[PDB]
Amino acid sequence: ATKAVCVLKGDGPVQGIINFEQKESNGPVKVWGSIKGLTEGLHGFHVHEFGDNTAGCTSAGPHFNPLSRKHGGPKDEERHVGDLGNVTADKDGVADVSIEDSVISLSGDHCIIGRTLVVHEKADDLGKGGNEESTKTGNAGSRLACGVIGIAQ
Amino acid sequence: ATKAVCVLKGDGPVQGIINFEQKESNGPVKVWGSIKGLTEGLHGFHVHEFGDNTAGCTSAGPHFNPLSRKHGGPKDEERHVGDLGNVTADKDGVADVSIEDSVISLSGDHCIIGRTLVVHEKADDLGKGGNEESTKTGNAGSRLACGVIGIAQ
Ligand SMILES: *Sc1ccccc1C(=O)Nc1ccccc1
Ligand SMILES: *Sc1ccccc1C(=O)Nc1ccccc1
Ligand SMILES: [Zn+2]
Ligand SMILES: [Zn+2]
Ligand SMILES: [Zn+2]
Ligand SMILES: [Zn+2]
Repeated sequence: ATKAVCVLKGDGPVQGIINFEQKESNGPVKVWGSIKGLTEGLHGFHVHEFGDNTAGCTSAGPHFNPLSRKHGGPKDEERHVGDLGNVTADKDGVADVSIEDSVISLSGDHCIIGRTLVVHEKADDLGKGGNEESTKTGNAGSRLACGVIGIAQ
Repeated sequence: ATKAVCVLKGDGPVQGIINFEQKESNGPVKVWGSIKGLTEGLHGFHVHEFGDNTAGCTSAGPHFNPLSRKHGGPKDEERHVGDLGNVTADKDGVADVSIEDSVISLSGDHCIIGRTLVVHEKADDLGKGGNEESTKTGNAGSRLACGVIGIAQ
């Protein structure tokens, strides 16, 4: 199995820890952890292309999209590799993350190691927002916290 | 060419930006950037195995050593892949980093993307300290700052 991890930090209250595990080469990736300091509701959750946090989350670039598709939700055929949908924060501002995804990987060209995980201010509309931006970014607003996805033991 | 980047953060503030560039997979990696907030002199400079900064630099694990060798300096045949020697801070506490290394890579099993770059409190003795620890860690003392090495544009 391969494992990865990411510490989410930003300029404000949002912080988190996210773990990734992939038992088989080309098998699904389990994503789990916790994010706090969020407003209650849905928050866009994306792998962005660059693991460049030199200017914070703004240096991370666009959604990780090695297969040149439009933006969608994780259960859509038409999605970016980095489109992990939304995490859900409760009224305490805590998101307990538990995702299984078949498109991201921890090896090869769908590999997300060395890229940036970002949690957003607003909900990702999953390409169903009714404007042009919806099928590019999902209209998820500001980047509240991010980190580089690293190899874990 | 492949490019990578790392933001080093640690108390001081010890803060740095380190860039990596490799023109072909068979080529050396150019490592350049700046680290500030250091004491004047030599500071050990290592790629540690895990890109895990969940508990700060301590979670990064040992020196990246995929070939099961002893610790050395960068110009030694007997070294860890992660053994980048020392950076040098001036009397303003600034290390201007300029290294070319032939052993680290931005691809393959010597790949350092997704691992942790660490700058240390003391000088790396490069395996020439005269105790057992010298040929494992180089006696470079505490981890001052670190970050996960990410893919850059
Ligand atoms: S997982 C990963 C993360 C960042 C850069 C490269 C990789 C990677 O595993 N790439 C591979 C491509 C082709 C064959 C093996 C590995
Ligand atoms: S470059 C990289 C970054 C993060 C995880 C894995 C890799 C990688 O490509 N590793 C390889 C090991 C052995 C053979 C090919 C690739
Ligand atoms: Zn995003
Ligand atoms: Zn997207
Ligand atoms: Zn070290
Ligand atoms: Zn070493």
